Amino acid sequence: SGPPGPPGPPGPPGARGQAGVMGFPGPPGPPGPPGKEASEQRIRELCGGMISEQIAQLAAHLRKPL
Amino acid sequence: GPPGPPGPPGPPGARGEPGNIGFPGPPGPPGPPGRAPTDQHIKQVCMRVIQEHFAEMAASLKRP
Amino acid sequence: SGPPGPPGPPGPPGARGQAGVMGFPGPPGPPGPPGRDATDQHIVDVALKMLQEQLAEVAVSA
Repeated sequence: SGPPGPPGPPGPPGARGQAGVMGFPGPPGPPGPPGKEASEQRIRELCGGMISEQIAQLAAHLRKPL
Repeated sequence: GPPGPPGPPGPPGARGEPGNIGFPGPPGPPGPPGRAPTDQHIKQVCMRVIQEHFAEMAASLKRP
Repeated sequence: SGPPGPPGPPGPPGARGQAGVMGFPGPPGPPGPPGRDATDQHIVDVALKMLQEQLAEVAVSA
């Protein structure tokens, strides 16, 4: 002579979902800048004497007498 | 006769959903600069130009 | 009285669990490609000019 007791209390909340996966890599960076050009003055300083010697040697050669 | 005791607690709920994907990463850094000419390279190009126009130099330097 | 009743039925299941945490931030992208090298043309430009100048200077002495 006993009635079954009431249903029990609500169970515990479920386990947390698994952590999300890492995001995709970002896009490639931009192209680097183009290479810097030597100044006219730098080129003139580096090549002035060379051009002069060559012209000198050639003028001399073309005036030779045999 | 007295009533029985309340039942046991219910089962643990359902495991939640997976979390979302993380943010995308930042853009990479810029590439390295192009190379500038070295002094020696500059000299080498000038000598090439001289040789490539030697003919024009001779025609200009020709005597009567 | 008499005998007590059996234990009642189980309770209902608890709520669903919270959703997982958001993932880690993605890594930086890779470096961009290198910039283009300075071409030789800007050197040729000046060499040709110098060559012209000095040929003229020479010719001037007539």
